[PDB]
Parts: sequence; C-alpha cells; structure tokens
Amino acid sequence: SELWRVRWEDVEPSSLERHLRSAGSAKTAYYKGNLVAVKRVNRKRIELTRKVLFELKHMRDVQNEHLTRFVGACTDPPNICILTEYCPRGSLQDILENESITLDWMFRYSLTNDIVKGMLFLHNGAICSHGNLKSSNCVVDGRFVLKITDYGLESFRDLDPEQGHTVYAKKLWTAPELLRMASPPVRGSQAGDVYSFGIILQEIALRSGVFHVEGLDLSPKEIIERVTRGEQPPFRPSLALQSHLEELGLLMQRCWAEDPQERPPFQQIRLTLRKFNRENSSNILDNLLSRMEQYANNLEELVEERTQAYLEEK
Amino acid sequence: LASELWRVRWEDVEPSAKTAYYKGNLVAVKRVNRKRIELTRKVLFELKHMRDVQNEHLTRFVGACTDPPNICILTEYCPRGSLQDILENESITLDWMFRYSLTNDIVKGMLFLHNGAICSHGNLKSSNCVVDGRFVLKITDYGLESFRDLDPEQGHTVYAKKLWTAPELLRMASPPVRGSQAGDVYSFGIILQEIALRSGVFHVEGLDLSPKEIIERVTRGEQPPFRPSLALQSHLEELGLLMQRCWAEDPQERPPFQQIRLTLRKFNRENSSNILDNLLSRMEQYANNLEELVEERTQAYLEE
Ligand SMILES: Nc1ncnc2c1ncn2[C@@H]1O[C@H](COP(=O)(O)OP(=O)(O)OP(=O)(O)O)[C@@H](O)[C@H]1O
Ligand SMILES: Nc1ncnc2c1ncn2[C@@H]1O[C@H](COP(=O)(O)OP(=O)(O)OP(=O)(O)O)[C@@H](O)[C@H]1O
Repeated sequence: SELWRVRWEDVEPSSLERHLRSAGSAKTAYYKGNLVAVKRVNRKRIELTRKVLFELKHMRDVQNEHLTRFVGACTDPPNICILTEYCPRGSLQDILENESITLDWMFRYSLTNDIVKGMLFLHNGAICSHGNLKSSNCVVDGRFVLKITDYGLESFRDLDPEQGHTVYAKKLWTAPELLRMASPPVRGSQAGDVYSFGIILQEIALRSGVFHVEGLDLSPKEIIERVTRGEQPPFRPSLALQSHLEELGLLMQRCWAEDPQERPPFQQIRLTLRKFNRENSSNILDNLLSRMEQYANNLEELVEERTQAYLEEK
Repeated sequence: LASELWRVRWEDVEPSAKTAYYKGNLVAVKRVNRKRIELTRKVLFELKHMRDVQNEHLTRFVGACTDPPNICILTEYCPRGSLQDILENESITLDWMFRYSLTNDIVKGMLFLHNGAICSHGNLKSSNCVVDGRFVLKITDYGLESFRDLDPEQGHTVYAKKLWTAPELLRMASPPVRGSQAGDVYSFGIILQEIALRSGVFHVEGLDLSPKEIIERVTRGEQPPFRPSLALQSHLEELGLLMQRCWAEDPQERPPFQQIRLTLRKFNRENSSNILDNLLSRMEQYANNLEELVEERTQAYLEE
C-alpha cells in the first residue's frame, strides 16, 4: 500500500464560487485536510509498475517548504487526478495579472530567490526533473512561500498526441531544444529547467505579458515556428529599459543559449542572485513579515482608492 | 544629565492626527500647553528612563521640544489605526483568536511597564494604545509626569477626555497624574469590555447616558457595582467574570496584572499555538479579511 490512492467513495465534490483568483475584474476542493486541488488525467487505465509505485513514493518523499506536497492521485475506473494541496492567492501569472497590485522589484528579488532555492532541491534528489516549468505553474501561498506544481508525473501527464496547435499556444515556455525534435522526454533536461526559468524570469522581470518583442508581436503558431526554425541572429525579448537592471538581463541572456555548453548552472545563478541582492537581508522570517506587511499596505491603498472613487462617483 | 540624547531641539525636524518626520523617521508629535517649562532633575531622570527602556509590546520615545515657541513629545508613528479607532469602524472583520491575542499583548506590555524605572502608566485610556505594521500591540502616554497638560479649567470639555479614570482617582480630589495600580487594573478592565463588545466606552445595554451623566453615576457611590454589562452569552463567562473581578470599587481585591496573566493564560490554553510564528499568522487572517472586503465592495460598486 502506497497510501497515495484516495478512493472516490469518501472524498466529496466540495466546491464553491469563492475568490478563485482574488483579482479585480481551477477546481479547488477539500478532503479531511485543508483546501485540496485536482489535476485530472485522461488515462482510462494505468498499470503502475513498481517503478510507477516508486515514482509515487518519491513524489511523496520530498517534503519541502517550497513544494506543494501531493497526497493521493486517485485511480478511479471512471476518474483520475492528482490531489495536490491547494494554496489560495492565485498563481504568479495572476500575481501580476492584476495591474492593480503594486509589487516593486524587492518582492521580485525575493520571489526569484525563493524559486531558485526551491529548484535547487527540486532537481538533486527524489525527482530528476519535471520539464513543465512555467510562470503560471507555481502559485504563491498564504505567507508568500512560492511552491512548484504538477511535477514528477512519471505517467500522469497529457502524453497523448493532441491539439498540436494549442501545443504551440502553451509551448512557448520550453527550450528551443524541445521544439528541435519530435519527442522530447517528458522529464525535461536540466538544461530545459534552466532555460524555462529563463522564460519565467523574463515574465517576472518585465511587467508585460509573456515574451513580447519591441514593436513586434507574432502569434503563438508563427513565433513557435520561427523559434524552432532558428535564426543566426537568435530570437528573444529585450531584457528591459531600466538602466540599473542589466545584470538580470545578462543572467537571462546566459540562461537561454543556442547550445547547453554555457547554459549557466543554478549554483552560479544563485551566486549572481546573492551578488545582486546588495546585502538586502540576513534574516529568515523578517523577509516573510516584510512581504506580508507591504502586501497589506497595497491592499489598503487599493480598497481606499477604488471604494472612495466609485462611492463619490455615486 | 549631560548625555543630551533626548532633546533634538527641533532644529529642522521634518514636517509633513498631526504626523511629521525626523531624520527620515516618520514620527508623530503631540504638543503640551505649558509655556513655563525649565530644568528638572526629576524630569531629567524621567527622560533618562524613557530613553533607556524598550520591549517587544511597548513603544518608545524619540524627541522632546524644549523651545519656548513649541513644546511637544515626539514618538515613533505606527501605520495601522488606533485600537479603539480600528475596531470602531465595525467593518474590519475581527474575530475571537485575534481578539484574545490582541488582549494578551497589552497585558504583557503593562506588566513589564509596572515594575520598571517608572511605575504603571495611569492615563491608560483605552483609545491611546495603537498598532504597528506587523500588529505589535503598543502603548503611549509613557510616563512623562511633567509632560502632561495640567489645565483644570476645561470643565465639561474635561468630562469629554476623562471616562476610564478611576473613581477612587476621580472622587473630587486633586488627581495624581501617575495614577494608581488599581487605576491600571480599572483601565484594563474597561478596555477588555471595549474589546468584548466593540461599541465604544461604557456601552449601556438599553440606556442612554451623556458623559456628564456617566461621570455622575460613577460618583453616585451606588451600592450596586454598576458597570457596562458583560455581553450575555455562553461562549465564555470567564472573560466577563475577570472583568467583574477587576471592576469592583474596592481597590484591594482588584487582582494585579500577574494574576491577570494567570487568568488570560488559562483562557489561552485553547490555542497556545506559537510565539512569533503566530505573529505571522495574524496578518494572514487580517489580509484575508481585507481582500474579501475590497473585492466584494469593488464588484458591487462596479455593477453600480
Ligand atoms: N496550487 C494549485 N493547484 C492547482 N491549480 C492551481 C494552484 N494554484 C493555482 N492554480 C490554478 O491552476 C491553474 C492551472 O495551471 P496550468 O498551466 O498547469 O494549467 P492546468 O490546467 O493545471 O495545466 P495542467 O492541468 O496540465 O497542469 C493555474 O493557472 C491556476 O489558475
Ligand atoms: N504611535 C502614535 N503616536 C502618537 N499618536 C498616535 C499614534 N498612533 C495613532 N495616534 C493618534 O494620536 C491621537 C491622540 O489623540 P489625543 O492627543 O487627542 O489624545 P491623547 O492626548 O493622545 O490621549 P488622551 O486621549 O488620554 O488625551 C489619536 O487620535 C491617534 O489616532
């Protein structure tokens, strides 16, 4: 018994149209814990071998502060999904999808540090790599401890060849090597992880949406066709206009490269992060507290502003 | 005495319910209508103590104006609103655990203030202790016996600003500014009532009473131990009972703050969660309430 197979009979279809993403204009549930989340898998059958069993065991094994611990991936004949601990406050894509929120560069450094330190453990032991890394697949938590979602998944994955064009639509994350071939391994390469952080770091670095060029926007299909094609002048987004941020941009430049030869390792990555931290802090909980306090300040300003504005408008 | 680490002398203190700044520090200043101040060895030691005392739950002094044009005490500002003020809005969605936890902090702070270099603060009006960024229940009116307005001719205006005061300290006698230990117990009792009911000061169940009338009934010396009525319920008669015990007229049996710590610890056996991690926890509930409020109200008024 792997104590990882929740039987559908007991768990309840608990749902509510609560603040799913609490941003001004998933299947969040619960089971004998706190808010649980489901990640359905269209398998219709799974003959998990002892390799698969060890996969699930390892999935549970890595109990870490920056990981969304899995509990049970039900194997119902008519249903299957991964019951992952839900965390409110939405995703990081949601984290900035509300232009109202006013995070300014310190939050950004802290988030980058959190994700780097998370990934470090993420690919040394108990899981080689996930390969689905993305900005919008690592959501914030109640106390802004970033986690990582839908990793591992030896067999639970949307493997079936389907919707190649929407495959373009979401595939912008992955490395050019991923599109270079016809079947990259589901477990991405360590180089894949590095470059995927590069893409996410683009996302966090510049407030704008995913991967926008200067005066240039070509749709997902065409842009993915180009990036797979490859150009001697390679395609990528400009770091930023901030005159004091060339080091984050250069880090990303080193991150995505034509060949994995000089793709820097996350060890050097965190080295540069500590260098650019300018000795901000040397405390563990103080950073959490500052994050929370300034978040509350932003919410205070938002509520005052909009409430007063529309009330007087009335 | 010659240390001179108390009086900035207001050379260029940064300007800005009347908040200003000092060397980048966003400080608050309150004046004192006393255009006769001079040297005071006793006041000197008082300032020394006010400058060399600190603690987690208690605030701290910044500067003093020794100039004839302006005399004031300047302390560190705190973002979040005044305790009485913050809850009197009635639309911040506070609850039970945050409730007892807010209570306990002022208990610790006053306990530690009681037996320091300056005796327990007497003028501990429940609406003169405020809260900082991370909800660290603070205190003000920190001693400074000679830095207080002594004007006794306000009269009815005085009756506006004198409600918590101890009847033993209001029995038509010249008030000792520092107050009394029983005074501190009394003030804490009233403040606990305010937290329990969250409707102001001496909230009367089904009655009206002007502040002058309220003071008149305090001074009535009525054989019944009149008090604002503890909220009739069944969740906790213990808190109301402690308020009653700290309410009686006779100072002697009014338990001191250490037995009050014992009682509040008994009350808090329920949670006993953590020391500083729970301090993080409280801001989670606060932020959840804020987010709910802003999202729902904004959605409604966008519809309208
Ligand atoms: N902790 C969480 N667990 C599950 N879903 C979450 C969590 N936090 C946020 N979400 C929501 O789940 C969404 C799913 O993101 P993703 O890009 O993975 O799409 P998805 O449907 O989960 O894809 P897949 O199911 O293959 O992972 C997030 O965009 C967010 O809206
Ligand atoms: N950290 C702080 N330091 C000084 N004042 C503060 C602080 N936080 C809030 N305040 C504000 O200071 C004001 C004090 O009001 P006021 O001066 O009328 O009374 P007080 O003299 O402070 O005390 P009392 O009510 O006993 O007279 C409050 O309205 C409160 O909003």
